[PDB]
Amino acid sequence: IVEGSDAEIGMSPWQVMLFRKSPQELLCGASLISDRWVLTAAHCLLYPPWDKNFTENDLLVRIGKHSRTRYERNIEKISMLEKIYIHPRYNWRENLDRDIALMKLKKPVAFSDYIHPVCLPDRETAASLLQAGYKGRVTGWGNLKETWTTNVGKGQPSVLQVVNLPIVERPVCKDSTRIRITDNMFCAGYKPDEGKRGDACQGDSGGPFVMKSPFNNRWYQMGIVSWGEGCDRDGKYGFYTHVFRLKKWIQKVI
Amino acid sequence: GEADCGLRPLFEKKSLEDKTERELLESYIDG
Amino acid sequence: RPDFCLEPPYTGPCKARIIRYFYNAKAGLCQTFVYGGCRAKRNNFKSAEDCMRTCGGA
Repeated sequence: IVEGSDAEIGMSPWQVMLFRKSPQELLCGASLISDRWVLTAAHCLLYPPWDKNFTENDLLVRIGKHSRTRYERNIEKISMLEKIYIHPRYNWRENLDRDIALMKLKKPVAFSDYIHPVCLPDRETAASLLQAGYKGRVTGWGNLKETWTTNVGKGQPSVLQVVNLPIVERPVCKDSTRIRITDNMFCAGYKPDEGKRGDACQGDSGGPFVMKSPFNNRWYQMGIVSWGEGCDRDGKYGFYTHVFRLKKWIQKVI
Repeated sequence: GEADCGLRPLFEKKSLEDKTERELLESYIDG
Repeated sequence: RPDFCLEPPYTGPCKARIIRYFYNAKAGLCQTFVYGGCRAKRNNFKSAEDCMRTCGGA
């Protein structure tokens, strides 16, 4: 998360960490939506085609964490994945459309002050909240600055970062990139003139983009961190998977 | 489960508000 | 020495943090870079071994 800030303890009890020791190559976020299901981006589970690997597992889902590096004993829980379901129409070498993936945990997790599921949006919520100018929250352990290897100053955060960004008008998203966006994704972030910065960056993908309903006091997952050209660039915005438009697939699979 | 999804133990259930939460509410009231 | 070994490492638009290896032609050795999860260019290897076997010299 670029230009974000340290989250407080228990701020996002639905934040899940996708980690892999060997190859270390993995850090992605995910969201806890039930005691047995985690939601992430389809691209965090794939490999380049010349790898020829399709087993997809050996990954650890660490739930309840705050610190990126430290092991949190009586707080975090590590679980194994029983099954992984990637949207059969996710397209990388194409539109980057339908970047969504669900994961069934081996055994259901047990909630606590640090672990708790987010609500998924319903027609009404989608209508009330998904409006240009309306702010959402993005959390993650990803890079603090745009980086291809190493960067100046610190690079990765020690604790979960949070940043609240505004949903941007579709036309503006459309005119901000050459990649053909689809109704299944939305963009958020500040415009250059709004004197505020913030963005998701490498390591944040899969994490949740949430909004609090001013009507029922509940947090809803409206998007999933997916892509963006760089991190926190002027005139550029981050794109998120439109959870509401994929809600039916989520339901069907579960 | 879903029944009480979205209500964070250390916050909503305690009638506590995190430090930047209101910035979100403000943007809904004409943002 | 395939042409794609001379190309610089490409992270891409996606935001995952996938540590990978690329052939650094200028140094003549394979190094790690952060790949984003999508739109991988070919100089993107699972391991240094695979990296060297495919790009050893370029």
